[PDB]
Amino acid sequence: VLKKNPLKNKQVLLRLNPYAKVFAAEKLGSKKAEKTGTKPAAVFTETLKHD
Amino acid sequence: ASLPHPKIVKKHTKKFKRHHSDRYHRVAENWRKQKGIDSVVRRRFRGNISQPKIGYGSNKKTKFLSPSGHKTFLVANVKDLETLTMHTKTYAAEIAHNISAKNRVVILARAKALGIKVTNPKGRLAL
Amino acid sequence: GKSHGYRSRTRYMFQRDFRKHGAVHLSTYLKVYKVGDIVDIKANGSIQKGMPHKFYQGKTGVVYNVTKSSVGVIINKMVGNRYLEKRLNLRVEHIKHSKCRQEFLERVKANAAKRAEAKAQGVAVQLKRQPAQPRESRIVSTEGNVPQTLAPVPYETFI
Amino acid sequence: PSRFTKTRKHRGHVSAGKGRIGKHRKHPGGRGMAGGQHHHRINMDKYHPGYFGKVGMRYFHKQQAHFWKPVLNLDKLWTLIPEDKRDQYLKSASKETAPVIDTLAAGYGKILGKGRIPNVPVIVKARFVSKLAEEKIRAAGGVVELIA
Amino acid sequence: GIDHTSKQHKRSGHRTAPKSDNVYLKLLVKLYTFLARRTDAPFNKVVLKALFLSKINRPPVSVSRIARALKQEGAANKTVVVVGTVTDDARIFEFPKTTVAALRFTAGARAKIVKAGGECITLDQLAVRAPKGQNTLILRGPRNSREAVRHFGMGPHKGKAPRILSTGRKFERARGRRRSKGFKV
Amino acid sequence: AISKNLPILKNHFRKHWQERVKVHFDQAGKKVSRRNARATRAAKIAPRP
Amino acid sequence: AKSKNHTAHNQTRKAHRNGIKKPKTYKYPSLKGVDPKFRRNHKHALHGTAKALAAAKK
Amino acid sequence: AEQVAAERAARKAANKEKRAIILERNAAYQKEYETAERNIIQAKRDAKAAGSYYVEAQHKLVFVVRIKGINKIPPKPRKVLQLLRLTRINSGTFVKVTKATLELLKLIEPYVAYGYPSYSTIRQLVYKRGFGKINKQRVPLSDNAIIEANLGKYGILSIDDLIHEIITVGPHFKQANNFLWPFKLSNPSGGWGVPRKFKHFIQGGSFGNREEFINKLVKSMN
RNA sequence: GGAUGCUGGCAUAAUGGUUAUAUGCCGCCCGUCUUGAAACACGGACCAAGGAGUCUAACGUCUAUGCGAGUGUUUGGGUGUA
RNA sequence: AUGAAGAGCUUUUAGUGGGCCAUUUUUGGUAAGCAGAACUGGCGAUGCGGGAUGAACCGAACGUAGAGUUAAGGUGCCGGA
RNA sequence: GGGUUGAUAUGAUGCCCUGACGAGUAGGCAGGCGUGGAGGUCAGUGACGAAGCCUAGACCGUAAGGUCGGGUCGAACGGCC
Ligand SMILES: [Mg+2]
Ligand SMILES: [Mg+2]
Ligand SMILES: [Mg+2]
Ligand SMILES: [Mg+2]
Ligand SMILES: [Mg+2]
Ligand SMILES: [Mg+2]
Ligand SMILES: [Mg+2]
Ligand SMILES: [Mg+2]
Ligand SMILES: [Mg+2]
Ligand SMILES: [Mg+2]
Ligand SMILES: [Mg+2]
Ligand SMILES: [Mg+2]
Ligand SMILES: [Mg+2]
Ligand SMILES: [Mg+2]
Ligand SMILES: [Mg+2]
Ligand SMILES: [Mg+2]
Ligand SMILES: [Mg+2]
Ligand SMILES: [Mg+2]
Ligand SMILES: [Mg+2]
Ligand SMILES: [Mg+2]
Ligand SMILES: [Mg+2]
Ligand SMILES: [Mg+2]
Ligand SMILES: [Mg+2]
Ligand SMILES: [Mg+2]
Ligand SMILES: [Mg+2]
Ligand SMILES: [Mg+2]
Ligand SMILES: [Mg+2]
Ligand SMILES: [Mg+2]
Ligand SMILES: [Mg+2]
Ligand SMILES: [Mg+2]
Ligand SMILES: [Mg+2]
Ligand SMILES: [Mg+2]
Ligand SMILES: [Mg+2]
Ligand SMILES: [Mg+2]
Ligand SMILES: [Mg+2]
Ligand SMILES: [Mg+2]
Ligand SMILES: [Mg+2]
Repeated sequence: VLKKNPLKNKQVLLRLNPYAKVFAAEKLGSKKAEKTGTKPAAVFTETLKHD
Repeated sequence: ASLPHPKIVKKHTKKFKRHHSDRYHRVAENWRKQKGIDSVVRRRFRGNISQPKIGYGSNKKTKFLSPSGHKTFLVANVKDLETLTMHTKTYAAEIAHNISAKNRVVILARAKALGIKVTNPKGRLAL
Repeated sequence: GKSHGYRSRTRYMFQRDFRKHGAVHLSTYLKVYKVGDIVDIKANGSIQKGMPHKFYQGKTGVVYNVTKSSVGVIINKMVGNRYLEKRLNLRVEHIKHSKCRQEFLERVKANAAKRAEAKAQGVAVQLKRQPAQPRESRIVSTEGNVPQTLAPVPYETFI
Repeated sequence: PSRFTKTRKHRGHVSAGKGRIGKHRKHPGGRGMAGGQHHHRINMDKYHPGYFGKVGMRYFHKQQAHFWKPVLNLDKLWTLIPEDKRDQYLKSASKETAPVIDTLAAGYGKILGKGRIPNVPVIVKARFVSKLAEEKIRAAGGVVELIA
Repeated sequence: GIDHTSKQHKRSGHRTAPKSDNVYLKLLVKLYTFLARRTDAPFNKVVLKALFLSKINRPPVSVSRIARALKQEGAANKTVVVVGTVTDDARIFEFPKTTVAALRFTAGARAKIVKAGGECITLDQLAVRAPKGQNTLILRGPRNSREAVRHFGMGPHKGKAPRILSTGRKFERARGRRRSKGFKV
Repeated sequence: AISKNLPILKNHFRKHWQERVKVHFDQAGKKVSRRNARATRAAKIAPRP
Repeated sequence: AKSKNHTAHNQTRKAHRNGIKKPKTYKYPSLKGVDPKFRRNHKHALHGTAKALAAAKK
Repeated sequence: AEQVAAERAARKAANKEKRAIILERNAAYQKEYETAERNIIQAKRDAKAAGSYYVEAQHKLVFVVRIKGINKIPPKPRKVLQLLRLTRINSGTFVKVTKATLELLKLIEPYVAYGYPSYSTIRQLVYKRGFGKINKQRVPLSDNAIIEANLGKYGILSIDDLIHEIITVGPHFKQANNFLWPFKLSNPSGGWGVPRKFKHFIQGGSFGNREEFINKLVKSMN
């Protein structure tokens, strides 16, 4: 009789998606990335800074 | 005593009056649609009177109910009144206009005995 | 006065061609037309017999009859709010096979070949054509292809 | 009657369903069949081909009793026998007792062969008949004896 | 607002609730809409729709038609169903022992079917004998055999029976019907 | 005046027909009169048929 | 008093209200206008074919 | 026939399995999305390191919104909008990107705003304004049983598998997107950003391809 | 898979309705022909009552009913509480 | 490929058969709020917000109400900002 | 588009659920309001006051219109099919 909106009403959110419980448990909305030591070549930077 | 009902909504408590019933006496106030080719009322220009239409209709739960919450039922005698013996919380009696004073006494007495509400318990009373 | 005749407004349409006047090559007469064949209509102006009305120039129809020198073609013609079927008796000089049907039937037999080939192993042919999809990822190298920078040029007269 | 008529519904509306531009008028295209060879020609040719002109041969003082020749098809031909004896005659498919059918007393002048009487003999008295009808009768085993 | 693709508020175009005020037909409808609602059988829906039909869409069905229908293979012991009236036909001389369910029977049809050893049945007794349409055979009568249909589609080169009261020579047999008189249609 | 596909009607009412319209309201009374006349004649020829 | 002679204004709207339907295509179309020399043989060939299938699955 | 305990418990047990399946499928889809993002990131990085350029894949999906009212539309755009199911202003639909559809969009460019949607706005749209075409009716989704009943043929069990078939344009995108009723969006809560809508997004307007700026607009409209 | 709990005041013209007036904003005279009427286009000073798609002969399509290869009692006769 | 809001079919009948405007193509004409054609969209038959004011322009099409957001157009006062 | 005859109670054209839609001249169709008279019924109202008339008094209905109260009046009049 009434459309309850997920993205509020955690109960309807969990009715639709059971993964929403562990998404919040692991904080997958704030996942950190593995650091990387990659550096661009000189051609990329000199072409970018070219006039 | 009335049956529980919602708040009664009307959506137009003002009587729809004919265009120019205020301007000409020959033009009565009973609603007539304007059927004219250049009628501002037919064309619904801003600032004109409102026309009756079905969106103004009353809720079917609160239709035909008086503010007391009863539906009016005309009666001319105790036999017509007794039809509302088991319907006192829904229907209220209205004594007809052409009923005599001495019979109004009987109808009101029987209605008080049976618990029936009467909308006009003052017509043709002397004192 | 007005003028709406049979060959009205046909000046350039029933023109023959540039450097292709004269008689018609014999392939037009050696071609073979069976009932159900799809044919396009293009009137030759040098053969005045068996011509189509200008309406049917560039129209494609289906053969319904075959005679000594002519061919019976069915066409669909818009007349107001509907289509009417029209029967023309056209000499074959004004008639050539449509290549669309040949290119469809080649695909028909190719799809049949693919289906028979891949039913021996059940690998979900997916024979339907598909539109041109978006192009996939790729990598572009600058080895010998360093970017060449450009700039808008000023205004000059050039006269 | 008057109250189920659209005239009652047009009350209030100016033109009574006839329009404001066209203005229902007395006889704007003529009276009757006026204009058959003129402004009503397309109708008379689309829906009444053959209305204009005279075709054939005249007959002065034609009486419609010289041409009284009502037709009976073979397919019925036992309706002229009552239900009481029809089954009798149909199961006793025999000569020496064959039923007689005066089609004239029933009100028919000609017999025609539409289809499939049974193989029972029948005596058929008729003013006129057809080739196929008589063929079928005598193939069933009967006979057509003519009368006047 | 809406850019509407279809016509709004359009009736289906199909009859419900037959406009005949016959109470017995209304009772048959009350039964067969229930059966169509709860039996999962298409026969009930067919019969219910047919009970809505008009007289010209309910043409009579001849006993000779029924005999044809039973001369099919596997149709001799079937129950024939006519949503309409059954008329007699003297052009047949044998009739089988079938049972026939119909709204109305003429006296001659009833007598023929009974004399042949069969029984004449109503659509309510058909409902208890065959609630899902067991072993049934629905017959409809001819619709284009009418007189009005002769005139439907009147025009040049259609051959469609002009509307005319008096027939004979000198009634629409002239110009427009023969090349000697102008043209032929 | 000629219009959609309808039969050609020959209705002969281009004279002053409303002056000559006999409506036989007298059907019943005239039957009563015939019966009374037969009765009177029978009584007058009382043995005869 | 001159008037407007001709315009095709509104005619496409009118046609497309209930319009540009293809007429339709049936199986077994008419043999009308087809060569009589072909029709005359097709009659006999179909007769013979019906006879042959009848006698075949007789 | 007590039947209030045994069959109720069996139904609950059967639902527990479907929810487990949905949970694991959704975890898999998350792992898929995050890897698909991280890998194109690292590919751009590696091409920069090698002195090359990474040309990202052209998008397979657009979200189209009707930006113009219904009056005064020529017939070809009117038909194309009816075919994309954009029959009212601020109605939205997902479109598979192909040569057959880009030309449709070029025809209806002055009447729509379109671009490339993100998982976030797809998910928000399907969860807030999520309506299915069941027996020609607009049913709010509100539960995975509707989707399992009307798309279980096509392996789809959940609103999340539906979102997946949308964004990772699958074999059954046609059927999923047709099941989805056109999104009925409000006007943007912060406004359109420009003073004047019916110029191109490039010329300072609102219509046309705003390739990745459509997410902001749609989130303001939803 | 749609609001319940607690508390207070009044229990009456207090809320509300109607009506007149004031205020803010809007609001051109109806009907009519016309592409276009507020029109410097026509009718209308006011009021009451009257006042305009009817009946018939023959028909068409549709619908309903009755019977159904038949159908139509009512020109007429018989009878009658006429 | 996309969409189908059900597809197809028939019967009967009303009103109408004075048109006009805008973008663009175009004929006559010095030109015209002129005359005449082509395509679409509109007015006619349509109120609403805007263009002070306006049949047609912009925006948008209307059951009755509430809340929110906006289109076009605007934010010195008249006038909401 | 669907659901619902099950016994006991009232209305199957009923009740209920679900979704969408709602501009309109000419014109078409449908459902209703009101008037004079006819058949039937309410063993209906009525000189203890019918009908009519007046009533910035009240109620019902989107409306057509209906109902009531008060005043005047004097002989008849209504509801439903
Ligand atoms: Mg709801
Ligand atoms: Mg007045
Ligand atoms: Mg007007
Ligand atoms: Mg050329
Ligand atoms: Mg009319
Ligand atoms: Mg007039
Ligand atoms: Mg006229
Ligand atoms: Mg709407
Ligand atoms: Mg003209
Ligand atoms: Mg704000
Ligand atoms: Mg703006
Ligand atoms: Mg007050
Ligand atoms: Mg107050
Ligand atoms: Mg006040
Ligand atoms: Mg006032
Ligand atoms: Mg003003
Ligand atoms: Mg003028
Ligand atoms: Mg003036
Ligand atoms: Mg003057
Ligand atoms: Mg004048
Ligand atoms: Mg004057
Ligand atoms: Mg009067
Ligand atoms: Mg007779
Ligand atoms: Mg007689
Ligand atoms: Mg017409
Ligand atoms: Mg006409
Ligand atoms: Mg005129
Ligand atoms: Mg006009
Ligand atoms: Mg407008
Ligand atoms: Mg524009
Ligand atoms: Mg507001
Ligand atoms: Mg201010
Ligand atoms: Mg229904
Ligand atoms: Mg009207
Ligand atoms: Mg009185
Ligand atoms: Mg007064
Ligand atoms: Mg007196």
